[PDB]
Amino acid sequence: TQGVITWDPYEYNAQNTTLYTKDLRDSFKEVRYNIWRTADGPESKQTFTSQEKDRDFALPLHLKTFHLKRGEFQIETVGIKEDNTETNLVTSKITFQQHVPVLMYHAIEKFPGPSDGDYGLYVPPEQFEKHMQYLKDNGYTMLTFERWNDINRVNKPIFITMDDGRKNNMNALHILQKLKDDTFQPAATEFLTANEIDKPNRLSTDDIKQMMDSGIFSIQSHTANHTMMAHSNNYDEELRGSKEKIEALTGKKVIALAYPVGSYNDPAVEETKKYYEFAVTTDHGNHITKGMPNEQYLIKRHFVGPNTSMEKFISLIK
Ligand SMILES: [Zn+2]
Repeated sequence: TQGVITWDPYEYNAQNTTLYTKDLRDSFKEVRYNIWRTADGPESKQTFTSQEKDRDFALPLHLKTFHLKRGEFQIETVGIKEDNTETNLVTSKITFQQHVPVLMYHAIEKFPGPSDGDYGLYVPPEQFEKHMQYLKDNGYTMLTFERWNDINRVNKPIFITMDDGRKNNMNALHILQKLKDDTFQPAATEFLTANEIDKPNRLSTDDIKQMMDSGIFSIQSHTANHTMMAHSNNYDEELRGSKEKIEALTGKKVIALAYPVGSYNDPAVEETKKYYEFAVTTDHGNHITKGMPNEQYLIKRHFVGPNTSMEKFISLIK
């Protein structure tokens, strides 16, 4: 209950910092740091002692000691005076941002086409189950934006997203429901294009109530009319109106957007910012929180489709 823990600024992808303890009224000869990874968690713990003083008990921390695993780390400090008595100083948290892949699916059906959409949109149910089982077999934690803050608090975080709200997405629910067990708790996000709800080949209101009632799905916005936002300025109908339509259906808060076609620019982000906490793109790559401005409205996603080999799929979620 005494003092405060500070550290040296680092960049998002850095592996090292020097953290030091400050503002103690009593005078100490050394400080002991008890540090552990929130995910692993307290049972895994490592102690480092800074006999180093004059420089506020600086400690050079490098993730190599933690095997370069990343995320949130907890720090407990205890001060040892000239008399060898011990005093509990303060608890802190330091975070080293972790990469999170976000997979973009669309239809979970065998291609019947052309019909609705191109072949690239249609992952057969068997392929999708193989992906989901792989995440089950390799200890992935599936997250949605209600749990955004946990990416640095869990092992192997991953977001599984689906765009458009196509009716064959109920096959995805069943696939997830059947893999649901005491060990594996699945979560996914569905982005509805609002004005297509209860249209042919789109999820029904009952479809959504079911997906919502399983505890697996987060229901979010895909715009009202699958509009390309960089080329539109009807923000009100497409951003705000879409959100309120879904919200009036679900009864749950809508906080995330997925730009149709991946189309966006600065004015559309500034307008998205007014109505959403997160927005997701089709920009290729993993997501990392780098500290960039508005970066939570430009989240990078991976395209997964019928021609995605398992080997490549695996390379994506590495
Ligand atoms: Zn779409």
